[PDB]
Amino acid sequence: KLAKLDELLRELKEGGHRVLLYFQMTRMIDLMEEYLTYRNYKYCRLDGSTKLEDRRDTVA
DNA sequence: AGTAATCCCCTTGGCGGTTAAAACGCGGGGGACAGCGCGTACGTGCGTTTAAGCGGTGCTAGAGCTTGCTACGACCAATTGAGCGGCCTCGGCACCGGGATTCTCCA
Repeated sequence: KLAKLDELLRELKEGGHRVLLYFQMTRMIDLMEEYLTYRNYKYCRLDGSTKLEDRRDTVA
């Protein structure tokens, strides 16, 4: 998945697309967040551990 | 019926500052501590006598155990209001300042 995601994210970013990724596991949000920091992608995160003001602002 | 995400809450950890409490220096005083002399008060030994300890005899109070039952507490279901959790407020206690009284110490 992460291989095919990395190809797809490259095709999308070269396309100028903007993307939402859904996870059933929040630990996969941690692992994915490492991969994103190890590449050029600016990103945001929401899950069930975030406080509500952080949800407000990250969506904004 | 199970296991994981979501979300509340409450505890731990960090950052800044501010200031009040801990640390540091130094003179001197007076209290700790070793030293001395005496004298009286406690340990010792003896002769005295006192009664604690032992072996023995006698009695009856009352500790200890069984029997019998009925009075009193355990248990349950229905009723209700006394007592708890939450919200409010105002008045008691603290906190400050300032002048008055007290206490301390060197003269």
